[PDB]
Amino acid sequence: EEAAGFSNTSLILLHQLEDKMKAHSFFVDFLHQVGLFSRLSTCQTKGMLVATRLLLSEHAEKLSAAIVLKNHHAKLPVLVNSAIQLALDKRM
Amino acid sequence: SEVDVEELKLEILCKAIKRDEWSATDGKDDPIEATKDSIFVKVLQNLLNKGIELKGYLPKAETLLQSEELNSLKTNSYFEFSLKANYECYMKM
Repeated sequence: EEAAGFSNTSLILLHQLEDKMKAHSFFVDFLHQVGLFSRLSTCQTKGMLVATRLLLSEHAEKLSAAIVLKNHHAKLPVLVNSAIQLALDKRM
Repeated sequence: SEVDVEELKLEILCKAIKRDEWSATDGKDDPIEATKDSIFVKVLQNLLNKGIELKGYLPKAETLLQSEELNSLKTNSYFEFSLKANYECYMKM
């Protein structure tokens, strides 16, 4: 499907991540139809308390809209600030 | 089928990458494929509104058979990073 192993080094990265907000959208629909109207383990994560696991679908959606927004804005200062961040978390 | 159509189809798309020159700038991929890029932008004449089956009409080009020729030229290590990368946004195109 739109899941397919698209290369991470592809120049057109943004369109590849739009495909993944659509993939995560047909994923929420293929939960909504196939029952699964239960299950909620959010509890406590990183100082955040959250009522229901279904807030984590909404939270992974909001932070997949955040990604496309800073993929839409790509300029040398932000891409430098990114390369520093990524190299602090681990090696590339 | 006698004079080899799909052999030449490869010979050309491979010298279409040799002229491109796959390089690297400061440890990052350099997409030289600017001509390979442009040729795949030139195959489509917007035949979606011409009523032609443009959707699914780039399986002219080969893939695994291509890196066979890239090995002969000794250039596989340079270009195989963006050959596949561009072949992902050519399955979306």
